[PDB]
Amino acid sequence: MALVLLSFGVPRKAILYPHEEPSWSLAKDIVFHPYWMIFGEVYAYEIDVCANDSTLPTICGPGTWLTPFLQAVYLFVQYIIMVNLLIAFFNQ
Amino acid sequence: MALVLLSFGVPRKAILYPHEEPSWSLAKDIVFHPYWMIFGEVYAYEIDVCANDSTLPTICGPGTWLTPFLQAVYLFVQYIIMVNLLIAFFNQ
Ligand SMILES: CCCCCCCC/C=C/CCCCCCCC(=O)O[C@@H](COC(=O)CCCCCCCCCCCCCCC)COP(=O)([O-])OCC[N+](C)(C)C
Ligand SMILES: CCCCCCCC/C=C/CCCCCCCC(=O)O[C@@H](COC(=O)CCCCCCCCCCCCCCC)COP(=O)([O-])OCC[N+](C)(C)C
Ligand SMILES: CCCCCCCC/C=C/CCCCCCCC(=O)O[C@@H](COC(=O)CCCCCCCCCCCCCCC)COP(=O)([O-])OCC[N+](C)(C)C
Ligand SMILES: CCCCCCCC/C=C/CCCCCCCC(=O)O[C@@H](COC(=O)CCCCCCCCCCCCCCC)COP(=O)([O-])OCC[N+](C)(C)C
Ligand SMILES: CCCCCCCC/C=C\CCCCCCCC(=O)O[C@@H](COC(=O)CCCCCCCCCCCCCCC)COP(=O)([O-])OCC[N+](C)(C)C
Ligand SMILES: CCCCCCCC/C=C\CCCCCCCC(=O)O[C@@H](COC(=O)CCCCCCCCCCCCCCC)COP(=O)([O-])OCC[N+](C)(C)C
Ligand SMILES: C[C@@H]1CC[C@@]2(OC1)O[C@H]1C[C@H]3[C@@H]4CC=C5C[C@@H](OCCC(CO)CO)CC[C@]5(C)[C@H]4CC[C@]3(C)[C@H]1[C@@H]2C
Ligand SMILES: C[C@@H]1CC[C@@]2(OC1)O[C@H]1C[C@H]3[C@@H]4CC=C5C[C@@H](OCCC(CO)CO)CC[C@]5(C)[C@H]4CC[C@]3(C)[C@H]1[C@@H]2C
Ligand SMILES: [Ca+2]
Repeated sequence: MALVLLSFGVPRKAILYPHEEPSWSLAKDIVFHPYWMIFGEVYAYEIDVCANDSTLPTICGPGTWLTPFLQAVYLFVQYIIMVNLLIAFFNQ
Repeated sequence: MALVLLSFGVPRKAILYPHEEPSWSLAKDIVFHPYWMIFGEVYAYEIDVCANDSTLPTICGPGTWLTPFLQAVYLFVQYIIMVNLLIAFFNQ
């Protein structure tokens, strides 16, 4: 679940924030939102940053249409596979 | 879960956005919100678009009172039936 969390966070942070000098915020922002996503959050007005209903209308640019797909695959893997692998674990 | 997701998304998008020329956004918007709904999101200030507490006071019009019902049935089917069909699957 932390390999799935960087599989999504490193592309999401690269695809969306491409003018990043080296920083420690590149250590949070590849781990931060993909962790809270597991716990009910979706950041719905940050998915599809080029949409009109965006809290991030400045993150729009080349390649940012990939992140709704990455995140779709992410949460499917988190909730529908890995969280139910915990539940199944805790049951048995 | 993707038949339930278009069973809700195609009516929700037709009942609410009825002046739609053909577009590729009719390929996202019938699949987009009903997927994030599965993962904690409800879009609470977009249900009942004619309510006062609406992020969508312009989507109000004839027939939009149907979507709180469609969505009620949707999530009942997603969470309370299909997500617990996954959990039950992953257990056994
Ligand atoms: C292989 C296993 C099976 C996979 C299943 C299928 C996989 C998914 C298939 C989805 C169908 C294809 C959808 C995109 C179509 C083109 C979009 C487009 O042209 O523009 C869109 C751009 O926005 C995007 O391109 C973002 C990507 C869409 C969301 C991805 C799906 C995630 C949720 C669902 C995942 C599961 C759904 C389940 C399906 C029932 C919107 O239009 P625009 O105007 O260009 O943008 C606004 C910009 N503006 C404000 C500046 C104007
Ligand atoms: C499934 C049931 C639903 C319907 C199905 C029918 C599908 C028909 C779809 C057809 C796709 C083609 C339409 C888009 C091209 C036109 C231009 C366009 O909008 O470009 C967009 C590129 O966005 C994309 O390229 C979207 C993703 C393309 C793949 C579609 C899903 C593949 C099938 C599923 C499997 C995939 C894997 C999923 C995981 C397993 C960019 O537009 P924007 O984002 O608005 O950015 C604009 C702002 N900017 C200029 C600053 C950048
Ligand atoms: C067979 C199995 C049984 C199923 C169960 C029962 C089914 C549900 C039964 C529901 C009772 C009926 C409710 C609607 C009553 C009429 C509403 C009305 O006239 O006005 C309302 C309009 O808003 C709507 O019409 C939206 C529809 C109602 C919400 C849907 C319920 C979903 C959640 C519950 C689902 C779980 C139910 C749990 C039950 C305990 C509000 O007033 P207004 O002022 O017109 O609106 C503001 C507009 N204005 C700003 C322009 C003024
Ligand atoms: C359960 C316990 C709770 C209470 C029970 C008692 C129930 C009493 C209910 C009575 C309903 C009649 C009252 C409304 C009629 C007056 C006019 C009106 O306000 O119309 C509204 C339409 O809203 C509707 O038509 C509401 C939905 C009708 C069905 C109600 C549930 C049936 C029982 C459950 C089975 C259903 C299936 C459920 C799923 C299995 C329009 O108002 P608006 O929406 O604000 O939009 C107006 C704005 N506009 C002009 C721009 C358009
Ligand atoms: C059965 C289903 C199979 C489908 C599978 C998917 C196949 C299709 C895959 C990908 C479709 C690629 C085309 C969509 C982008 C067009 C829009 C665009 O250019 O947007 C932006 C840039 O976008 C880019 O710069 C993206 C460049 C192409 C893709 C880059 C690699 C990612 C895909 C890797 C492969 C992933 C494969 C995944 C396989 C699972 C900007 O828009 P513009 O128009 O350039 O200019 C601005 C707008 N204006 C001019 C109006 C002002
Ligand atoms: C035991 C329980 C069983 C109950 C079952 C449900 C039975 C009840 C069924 C239906 C209730 C229909 C009446 C409610 C709407 C009235 C308000 C209205 O007209 O709103 C708007 C339009 O609304 C429309 O154009 C809707 C037209 C009728 C319904 C269309 C088919 C959908 C239901 C299919 C059947 C579903 C069957 C589902 C069965 C599971 C506009 O408002 P107005 O008033 O036109 O004028 C403007 C407002 N003003 C004048 C104040 C300025
Ligand atoms: C197996 C896993 C693969 C992924 C991963 O773990 C192991 O690989 C690690 C490598 C790390 C980076 C290494 C070096 C730096 C330079 C630093 O520069 C300070 C500059 C300035 C600040 O202003 C000082 O003043 C910023 C941080 C950064 C980019 C790391 C970020 C986290 C990264 C990407 C880690 C990531 C979680
Ligand atoms: C069994 C399932 C039943 C539901 C469903 O899957 C199979 O049936 C599919 C039919 C698809 C539409 C067919 C043709 C077009 C025309 C196109 O026109 C470009 C216009 C312009 C852009 O501005 C060009 O420049 C836009 C897309 C649209 C409306 C499709 C959307 C997705 C739909 C609704 C699919 C939906 C998920
Ligand atoms: Ca939740």
